[PDB]
Order: sequence, then C-alpha cells, then structure tokens
Amino acid sequence: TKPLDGINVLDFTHVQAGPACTQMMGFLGANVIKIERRGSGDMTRGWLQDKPNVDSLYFTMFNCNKRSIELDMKTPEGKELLEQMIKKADVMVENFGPGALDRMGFTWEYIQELNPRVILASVKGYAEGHANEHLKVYENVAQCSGGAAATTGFWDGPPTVSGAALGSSNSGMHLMIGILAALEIRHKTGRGQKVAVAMQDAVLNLVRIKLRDQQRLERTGILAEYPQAQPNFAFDRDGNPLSFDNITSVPRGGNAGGGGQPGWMLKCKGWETDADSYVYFTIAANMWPQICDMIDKPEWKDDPAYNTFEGRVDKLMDIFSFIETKFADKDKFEVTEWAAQYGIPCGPVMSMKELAHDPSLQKVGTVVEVVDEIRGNHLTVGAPFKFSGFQPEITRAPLLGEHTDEVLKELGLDDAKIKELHAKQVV
Amino acid sequence: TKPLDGINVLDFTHVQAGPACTQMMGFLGANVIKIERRGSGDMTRGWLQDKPNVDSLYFTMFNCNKRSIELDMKTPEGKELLEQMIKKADVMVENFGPGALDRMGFTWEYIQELNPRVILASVKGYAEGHANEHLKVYENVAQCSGGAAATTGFWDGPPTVSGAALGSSNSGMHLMIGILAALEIRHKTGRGQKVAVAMQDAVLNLVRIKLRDQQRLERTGILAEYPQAQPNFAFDRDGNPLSFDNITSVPRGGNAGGGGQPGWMLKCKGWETDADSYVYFTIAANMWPQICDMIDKPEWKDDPAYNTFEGRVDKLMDIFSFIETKFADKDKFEVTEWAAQYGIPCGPVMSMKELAHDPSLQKVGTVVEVVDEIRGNHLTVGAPFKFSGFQPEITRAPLLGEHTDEVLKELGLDDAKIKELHAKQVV
Ligand SMILES: CC(C)(COP(=O)(O)OP(=O)(O)OC[C@H]1O[C@@H](n2cnc3c(N)ncnc32)[C@H](O)[C@@H]1OP(=O)(O)O)[C@@H](O)C(=O)NCCC(=O)NCCSO
Ligand SMILES: CC(C)(COP(=O)(O)OP(=O)(O)OC[C@H]1O[C@@H](n2cnc3c(N)ncnc32)[C@H](O)[C@@H]1OP(=O)(O)O)[C@@H](O)C(=O)NCCC(=O)NCCSO
Repeated sequence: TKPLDGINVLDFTHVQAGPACTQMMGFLGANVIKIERRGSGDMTRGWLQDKPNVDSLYFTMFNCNKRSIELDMKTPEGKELLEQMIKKADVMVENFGPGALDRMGFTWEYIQELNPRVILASVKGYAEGHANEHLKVYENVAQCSGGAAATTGFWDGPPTVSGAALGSSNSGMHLMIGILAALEIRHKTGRGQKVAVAMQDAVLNLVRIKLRDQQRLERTGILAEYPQAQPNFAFDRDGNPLSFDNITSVPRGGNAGGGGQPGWMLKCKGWETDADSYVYFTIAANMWPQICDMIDKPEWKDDPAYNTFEGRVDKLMDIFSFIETKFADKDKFEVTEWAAQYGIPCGPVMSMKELAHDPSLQKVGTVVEVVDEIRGNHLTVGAPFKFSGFQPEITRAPLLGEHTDEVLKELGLDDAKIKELHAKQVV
Repeated sequence: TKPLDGINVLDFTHVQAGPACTQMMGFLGANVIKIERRGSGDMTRGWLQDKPNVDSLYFTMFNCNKRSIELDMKTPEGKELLEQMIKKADVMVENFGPGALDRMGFTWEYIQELNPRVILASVKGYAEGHANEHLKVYENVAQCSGGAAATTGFWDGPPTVSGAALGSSNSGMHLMIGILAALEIRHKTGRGQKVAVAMQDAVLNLVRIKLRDQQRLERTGILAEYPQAQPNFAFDRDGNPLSFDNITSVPRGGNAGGGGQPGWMLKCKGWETDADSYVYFTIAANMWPQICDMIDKPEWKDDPAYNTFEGRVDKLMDIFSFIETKFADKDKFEVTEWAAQYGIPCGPVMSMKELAHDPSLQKVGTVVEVVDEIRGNHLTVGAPFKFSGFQPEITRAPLLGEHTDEVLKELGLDDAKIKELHAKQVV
C-alpha cells in the first residue's frame, strides 16, 4: 500500500527544511503530528500572507498531510505530555536551534530511555563537531556556506543565490533519506538511532561537481569547459581579462554546462520583453555533425578547428552566439521542437506561470490542486517519485491547534484532564 | 551497523544522476555492481581527465563503493547474464534514455516475472505521461524545465543556472528516497515496485517556494518583499523603473531572501580581487533589536518604519547599502564574527578552495580523502547524513571491468565459460 503507513512522526519542525521532510513523509502515508507554539504557531503561518488572518501559502504548501497541536513545552505538564507522545512515536523530527531540544530536557540519552525504538532526526546549519556547530542558519546563508553561491552567477558579478531551496528543502529531502535509512537499520537491530543533516552538507552534496572542478584546477591549472578558457571572452567589471592563469578557486561560469555536456542559455523571440524567452542548448561532443546540419554549417563538420571539444575551447562562446542568431524569430517551444528533430538536448526556460498551469504536470501528479474548503483551494508540488503501486492523497494543512483535543484523546486522557490543560495554558 | 548491508544493487547508471544515487547507497553499505559498456564504460571515465588514460575525477567522485563489470547487452549471452543478475538483485537502477531498457527486452513486466521482489528505480528527464516524456535531458536542461532558471539570477539579466546540481545529483538523491520507500513497501507486501524520478520534478520540488510566489502574485498582483516592489530600486535594460505592474510570472530577484526573512549579499574587503569576498546577511524579524545593536543605530528600535517587516518594505535596499559600508574593511570571517555575538544568521560565501581544504568538513567526514593506490588519492563529498551508530567506509572507484570475473563467479559460472564470454566479446 503506502510506504510509511503506520509510521508515527512527532514533528517539532518549523519554517522550511524540517516541514518539507515531514510533509513528504506524510505524502507517503506517515501519521504526522505537528507540535506548534501556543498562540502563534509555526512562523510560516504569518509570513507573506495573501489574505490577512488566513494561513499563508508558505504554511499550506509545507504542511499538508499533518495534524496540529498547540503545546507549551516550557511548562512541566508540557514535558510529561511529550513523553507520552515519544513513547508512541517511531520518529521525532526537529529543526530548532543547535541545542534547543537538549535544553528542554530531551537529550538523545533521555529519549532512548523513553522509547528505545524511536529515531531522532534533525536539521542543523552545520554538522556536530564543526567549528560553526552553534550557528543559526536560514536558506541563503546555507547556500553561501556550502559552495553554491560562490559557483553560481557570472564571473563579473557577485555570488548569486539559487531560486531553488538548496539549503532548506534540500536539507529536508536529505534528512528523509537518513530517516528511511534508520528505519532500515531498525528492522535489523530492533533499535532507533539519531540521524542529522547539516544544511552546509546537503548543499555541498549538490556541489560535488564543483569539488571535482577545484581538484582539476589545482592539478592542471585549467577548466577547459568554462567560458574563461576561451581567450579574450570574459572580463571583470573594470575590463581586466579573466583567464585560468590567475584563477585558483572554481569561478562563476554563467550559464555553462556544469556536469552536463557544454551548453549555454540562448535567447529566443521576444527576449527583450519576456524574461523567460530562452532555451538551454547543449553541444554534446558526439553530436557535432547534427548541430552542423541544424545550423547549416556543413563546412564545420570536417574542420578540426570545429569538430572536437578541444578544437572548440578557443571559440565555444562564438559558436553559441552564432547558434543564437538562428533562434531570433522562434519562441522557446518552436526552438525546442526544432532541436528535438536532431536529438539535441535542448529545452525551454519554463516560467512559474507556465508551470502552475501546465497540463502535463497536473496529469502526472507533480503539480496538485489541494482541496481546502476553509481557505480556498491551492496548488502545491506533490511527490516527485512516482510508484507503480501507490498514489499519494494530499490533504489540506491544519488550522493552528485544530487537532489538539483529538490527539490528547488518542493518548488516553479523560475529558476532565483535557479541560484542565486548556485552563493552565499548556495546550 | 550499516543501513543497506546485504542489499544487492544492479547498477546500470551513467553520468551523474543515477551514479550519485547508487554511490550513496554504497556509502550506506549496499553491494553495488556497476554494469558498463565494453571498452569505454561509463562516459564519465573519459570526461575531462586530468591525466591521460586515467579515470577522471568526474568518474571517481561518483563511483566509489562500487564494483565494475563490462557487458554487451545488445547480445543474447549478455541478456541471459542480466536475467541471472536480476534474480540475485534487490534493486536495479537505470538512467538510460527513454525506452532504452525496454528496447533491450527488460520491460518492468518482464522484470517482475524474473524476480517478483526486485525494485526497478529509474531517472528520466520528464515523467511518464508528460508531453516531453521521450526527450533526453542533461543537468541544466532540467533546471530550465523545472522553474529554477526562470527564478535564479537578476531582473536585468538572463535565466541563470545554479552551480549546484539541481537537475542531476538532486534527482539522484530523490530517487534514493523513492528506492528506500519501496524497500519499506516490500517489507509489508513481499513485492517489488517500479519507482521513477523525473529530473523536472526533482527540480520543481526544490522550487516549491516559487510556486507559492506564483499564486501570491496571481491573487494579489504584487510580491512586496521582491526588489521590484521597492520604489525606484530595480531598473530594466533601458533607464527605466521596475514594478509589479505587468509582472504576471515570478521574476528573478537577485540576491533577495526568497522567503519570509529578507536578506542580501554584501561585499567585504578584497571584493575586486576576490570573487568570493562576501557575506549573506538575513534580517529575521524577531531579531531586529539584536541587529540594531551591531549596526550601531539605536534610533531604529522605536521607529515604526524600521521596527517591523511591514514598515521596512519600501527601504529594504537602503538598509542593506548601509549595513554593507560597516563591512568595507573586514574580511568574510571577521564580519561573520562581528555578528554571531548577536545570534544573527550571517555567514561567508565559502569558496571551493576553502571548502576543499577546510579542517571542520574533513573532521566530520563531509569532505573525505579517498585512499586510491592506483590513481593517487583524491577528495570527495562523503555522506551528508550523520548517524549515532554507523560510519561510512569510502573506498576507491573501480577500474573498467575490474570485477567482471569475480562477479561472473558469484553467479556460479565456471572458469571455462568465463573464457568464452571474453572470446565472444560479451564481457
Ligand atoms: C530557523 C532558525 C535558523 C531560527 O530560529 P529562531 O527564530 O532563533 O527560533 P529557535 O532558535 O529554533 O527557537 C527559540 C527557542 O524557543 C523554543 N521553542 C520552539 N517552539 C517552542 C514551543 N512550542 N514551546 C516552547 N518553546 C519553543 C526552543 O526550545 C528554542 O530554544 P531556546 O529558547 O533554549 O534557545 C533555527 O530554528 C535553526 O537554526 N534551525 C535549523 C535550520 C533550519 O532547519 N532552517 C530551515 C528553514 S530555512 O529557510
Ligand atoms: C544522459 C543521456 C541524455 C545520454 O544519452 P545517450 O548518450 O544518447 O545514451 P542513451 O540514450 O542513455 O543510450 C544509448 C543506447 O545505448 C544502449 N546502451 C547503454 N549501455 C549499453 C551496453 N552496456 N550495451 C549495449 N547497449 C547499451 C542503450 O540501450 C541505448 O539504446 P537505444 O539505441 O535503444 O536508445 C540519456 O541517457 C538520458 O536522457 N538519461 C536519462 C536522464 C538522465 O539521467 N540524465 C542525467 C545525466 S546527468 O546530467
């Protein structure tokens, strides 16, 4: 049936990294109970609201398939309720500051005593043992810490953050691997473990290819697939020439190919007024005859100045600028269809508007309309992994404290005790 | 212990997306057998080599903890060997182009018949059922299809690819989630499933916050925290003011926060000569009093135009221009310290040079020195999830076909048939 049916998750998370992890677990069938601050809740509820006093799309897109209980954990009665909840949980997830759970009385040691089967999973800024262990970090600071910012953007501009959530959502997906790995250990040992993912580390994992580059640069002095290896192409803001003679750390390479074959971002019709009217166009080394046919340069097929990767190093940017002239009168999609006829990896820059209403992504369940009769329906991203014998059923995000009484009832508390906790401001 | 100890992985993968998945399963204890083409093998072997006739760092950094066998699969005797290997495998992983494995005769349907416990795990460019289902896709093509390029970069520049591998390794890590979720399904049903991750979809999942923004924009006409909603700050190509008039798709926001918590990328001493001499500075609403102390401006505490997120939406870039001047004679690390005292999320742009040789990252096993006695040692990224009861043991990447006979003997074949496979040009 569903992979995580019958898995109970005690979810202390807030913001993005932690909640992305537990939401996706929820999508795969987990029973996720979200513990929130009494009164305000997860701060995404109030961040960037489109309607005042309605939970923001920030909250709803990260907290589907979850229930909510308000709990003040700084009270002693709040701690005893947590212990009951820990004893019934298979995994606890937290992305609080570095030592916050510990300060609350719940160290890994004490959790093991309460439930020797439970898995404790956390997101942190930096790994335990790191000099910067104790630092609070959000999305973009993590991108900077893990090498993405340094290697994203242009040689003549600043380190640039990625629009993708490399620090936070990525950390949450990384933690999901850790939790699932820990569930596989537990099948063998009958015991829970602690797993942790540092945001710096989740970022650095995606930037593996740039650590390849750093070593290539140290060993050889050149990165031949980068624009700066073309003589007299790249310049700094004062017009000084940029070459690998003077580069000792992997530079920004604009829209160069990364771990793909060489490529560039080429303008299509309307690029002046439409910010997303571009394609990415790849010059794979085994496809030069095809490219030559497409752009009507038969003379470039047998010329060694043009027909190997090595021959193209000194002129690759000129070749891209010439290919680009062939797209001046065609939109993204026509250029993509044209290239497809040749088998050339090439695709449009899809705008968020285009993605939000794309039939294909709705059909395959990647962009999903959530039914929310309280707030109005909204779109979210569903499960990016598609299975032959299981479909996710995405349900709306909880109102703050919506399930508090319902959850306290599942723990076995009589109606009178639930009454008292409301009065003492515990729940 | 070792999470995937005893899990047998038949690994057809090549390039980045698939190999990152299987390598990481290998780090967690899985037994990974990499099937490669005779003669050339995985295309990363020969891709941007730093030494002639030595496996490239592209290959070594993505194929540690794996054994290698060469196989001609377009041969009848090769197809028979695969059948036998499929009978002994828990998961097959593949990232050939659309229909490639099917064309070899190994459809999901036939695979089930051969071993009803096996998991088939696949990376493609686009999801099955998508209009672009049949297209071949590298790294940056997926960044473009999944919305990242459209939303990364500056408002007066092109769509920009991330240096991080959003398309390839990111898909690989999502596929790992999918595979481990199928192993959990299998504990219940006794049966294998097919799992697939589309590169477009793995990208989209990390761009969830931008689909939030797209809906905020459709509903309200504005994104108040984006540079373009700041009065007379952003300008287009021509000397011309930008605003959310006529913006209907989420625009590029340079180095803006991307969420509920504003930030920017600020220069530090050395920025003209050092591409990575910068910090990122987040302005968390709840830490606004803490910020006013370090900035040496006590006036902003009581001012209602400066003490709330709402009051700050029209002079965000004025505050950042000012905070930047107090960094002009301190390096990255000095500025990061000068904060930190105050608990401020602010950190340095780390260069690849700094990360490759950083003591902390090597202490925690995130950057790892691989002992490779054939090729010379190299660095790699280790496991980004850290466990209380388990340490990865990373071992060197295999030579092409280094383990062919070893693997052919584990299948129960004799010495003399191993010879005739060599002579018939199948192994
Ligand atoms: C997000 C953040 C950077 C900043 O968080 P913050 O605004 O400083 O809050 P915090 O540090 O998590 O929590 C403050 C305290 O309140 C407490 N708290 C949280 N929820 C509580 C509740 N319901 N009841 C009582 N106390 C609670 C915590 O115990 C914490 O401990 P201390 O007072 O002893 O320091 C930090 O939580 C963090 O570093 N998290 C890890 C990184 C991460 O996962 N970020 C993801 C999203 S990034 O875009
Ligand atoms: C990456 C890539 C674009 C490369 O494309 P390509 O170089 O043209 O290779 P391919 O299309 O995968 O394989 C070519 C053929 O050789 C075959 N092949 C592969 N290994 C073989 C072997 N050992 N013996 C015989 N044939 C083999 C395939 O069956 C395929 O056969 P067809 O003629 O029936 O299509 C493509 O594999 C792809 O789209 N993969 C899926 C998406 C992906 O993961 N890309 C990420 C790469 S990381 O950026």
